[PDB]
Amino acid sequence: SRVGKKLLEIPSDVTVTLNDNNTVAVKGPKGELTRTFHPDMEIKVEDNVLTVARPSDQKEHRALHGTTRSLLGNMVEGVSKGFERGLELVGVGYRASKSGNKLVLNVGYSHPVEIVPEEGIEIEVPSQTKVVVKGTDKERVGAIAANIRAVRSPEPYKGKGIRYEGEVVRRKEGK
Amino acid sequence: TPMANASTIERKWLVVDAAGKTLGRLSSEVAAILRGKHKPTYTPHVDTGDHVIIINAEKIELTGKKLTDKIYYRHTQHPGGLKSRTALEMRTNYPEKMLELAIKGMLPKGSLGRQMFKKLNVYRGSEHPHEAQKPEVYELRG
Amino acid sequence: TKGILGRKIGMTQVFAENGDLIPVTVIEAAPNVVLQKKTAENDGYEAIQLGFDDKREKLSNKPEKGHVAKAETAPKRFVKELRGVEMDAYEVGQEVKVEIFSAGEIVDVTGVSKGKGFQGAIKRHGQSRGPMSHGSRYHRRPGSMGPVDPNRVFKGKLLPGRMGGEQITVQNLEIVKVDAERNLLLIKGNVPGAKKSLITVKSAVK
Amino acid sequence: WITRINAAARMNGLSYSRLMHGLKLSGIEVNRKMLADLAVNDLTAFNQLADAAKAQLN
Amino acid sequence: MKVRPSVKPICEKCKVIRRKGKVMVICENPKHKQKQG
RNA sequence: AUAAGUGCUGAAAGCAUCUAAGCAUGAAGCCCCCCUCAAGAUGAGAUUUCCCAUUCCGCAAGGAAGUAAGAUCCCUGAAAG
RNA sequence: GGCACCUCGAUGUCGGCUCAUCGCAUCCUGGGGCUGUAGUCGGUCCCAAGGGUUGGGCUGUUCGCCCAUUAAAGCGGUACGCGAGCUGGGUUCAGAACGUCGUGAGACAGUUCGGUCCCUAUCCGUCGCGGGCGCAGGAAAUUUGAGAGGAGCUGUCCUUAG
Repeated sequence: SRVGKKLLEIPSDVTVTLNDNNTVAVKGPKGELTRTFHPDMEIKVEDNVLTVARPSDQKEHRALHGTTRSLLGNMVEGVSKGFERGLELVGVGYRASKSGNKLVLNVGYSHPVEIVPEEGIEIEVPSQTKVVVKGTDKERVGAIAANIRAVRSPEPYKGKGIRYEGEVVRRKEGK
Repeated sequence: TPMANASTIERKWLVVDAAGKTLGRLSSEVAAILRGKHKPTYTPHVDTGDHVIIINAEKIELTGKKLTDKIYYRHTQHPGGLKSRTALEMRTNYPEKMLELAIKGMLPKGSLGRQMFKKLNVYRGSEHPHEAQKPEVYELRG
Repeated sequence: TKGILGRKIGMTQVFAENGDLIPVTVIEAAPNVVLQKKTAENDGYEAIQLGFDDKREKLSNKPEKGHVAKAETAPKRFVKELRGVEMDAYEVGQEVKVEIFSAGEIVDVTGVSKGKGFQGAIKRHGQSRGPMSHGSRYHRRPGSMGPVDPNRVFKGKLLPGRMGGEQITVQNLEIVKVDAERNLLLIKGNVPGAKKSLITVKSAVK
Repeated sequence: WITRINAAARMNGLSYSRLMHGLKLSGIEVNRKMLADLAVNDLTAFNQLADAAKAQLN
Repeated sequence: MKVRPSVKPICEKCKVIRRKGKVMVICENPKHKQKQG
């Protein structure tokens, strides 16, 4: 019941580095990432070990200790394996397709809708009625996923547009 | 009887960095220096003040949530339309106006008040237009 | 952007090679000359100062004579400057002529408007006037000043005064025809300013 | 007079109120505001009083 | 959204939450979410 | 750049969480882009060019008296009044 | 409405015309939550004061009802905005009349016909236009832009698409 206390790992040559002022930078097999933190939390680089300690004990310090631990763990896992979010649209004629690095969607809108990934995020069209986004970092991947969902969030009558994986959707009778 | 000095003023030129000192205290003290209250031979109608130069006004800082809360109102006397801008603005494009208005409020109001205000100079960056006055850096007290 | 400096000669109409009929304003612009290439590094901004019409030596004072000496041309009666143009595109002292424009281009035109002298409120701001009958002694007066509580009259109430003589802009005019041999421009529609006044022509910003 | 005395004191590491307190405890300084300003414009004397006041203040 | 100065948990599934100085209730039932003031 | 709204990440408080640390998006609204005025902006700004730094007096504080460039008076007028 | 505090050595009262200008507790337009929101159309609530927010019949009337529209035909403050700006149709004078009350002179928030609306702008203020001086020489032009002002509203139809 204290996330900020537990420890992180360095599974396989996951180069964890500490910069000048509580700022970090990791170069895993998937890629490279960086992050900066306020100086209160003391993160120490150790061989298969890295510390997470807060000087004092009170509201803001506790919250930020928990967050920095969770962020470090999430980022190291992401740069180790890379992470993806699944979007499985539904529609009678709704279409998902590739246009090179760019992505184009066909939905009940009279014109097509385009998307331009740029942050090292990569999307795939594994099937006509399913689109999966891959990327190193959870924040950016989820941001792109929500961006796609905003193109057409589903309706509660028939269900349409974009759907996150296993995303239950409210059902309303259509009479 | 006390000596009401006049035509015996020697105005020093002072420099201060406002990068790390809050504008409130900075203004409240620099107003006194600009008025010359710090001089031992102060008089109330002769403007014994001292020229000052502000530096790095853009790096001034505000306490609390003032950076979005403090409103810099202004009313042109044209019909009932106001013009307003927040505090964090003017860091962007013209921070000398913040300091000028603050000091303007600080100093006494009057003709001699404007005369005292005349000796203030505020700039962005960390370079004076002028070095011929042999200005000397003067950190604050409070 | 592009533009030239010219004089308004008159107004007429022209057929467009379709059956339709076009009203058109006729502008003459003898080849302008660039006098000074205002540049950012010294003048704070980029622009070109150019002059259009000539002056006799009797009227050309020595200052403007020496000023134009760099361009090496006759002293220019009217001078104006344009912003947003490419400095490198124009040598100082080169001519502009009128072929820079061409038929079909969209154009914005500006110039001083016709003077009209001390005019009343109705003629000036076009607000209705009191009844002409039923004993109304309020024929052509400018309305009440304002409420009582403010104990004054606000700024910006519309009252009689002078009219005309302020530069105005008309947006999205079309260049119907151009005649380089005469140094002539033909703008669709109508343009501010009296006859033989100065008109300036600029590529539309929109 | 108070303003001038305050300026003179502040230019010697001492606030006006502490200066007056220190003077009073250092002795009955029947010497007062106006002539203290005359000492200020003869500042060396004013410093020669301020040092005594500071020394006796602690 | 209901904007009522009195904010209550309408159904147990509702949960009260403190955001941007103003309390709200989040419930998967969208019919219940509300903000005070 | 924001309002309401929708959010991604994420603890406080192993969960959850649009939040406290971060990152977004988002109105005929706000600040510009459009048009006009604007250096009396006494903070009187800048650029291009012309005149040159004479004669008199206390020699000098500084005065006066002809001029340089350029204007004015006066006169013919209006596209202005 | 209660009170009588300023004004009875006089502060002009309803409605309309002219001119506006402000608040937002929003009538339309813009952006959203929920809906017993299938869709066109709606109801409720949140942000939103930029702009717009109609012509006639009746009545002195505002207010109302009605006709025809528009996206809508907002609610209020400004001495129930505005008479040294106008109007005088009504209340609020003197004439006369009907009903009623009064023995009577006469009286009616009962009615009806008629019934003098003064002023050369001194100072602020507002809209325009001049002269003087300053801008540590004197001139002729071109300009930067602090900072002000204006606009900043919308329908219909074809297509997408039956």
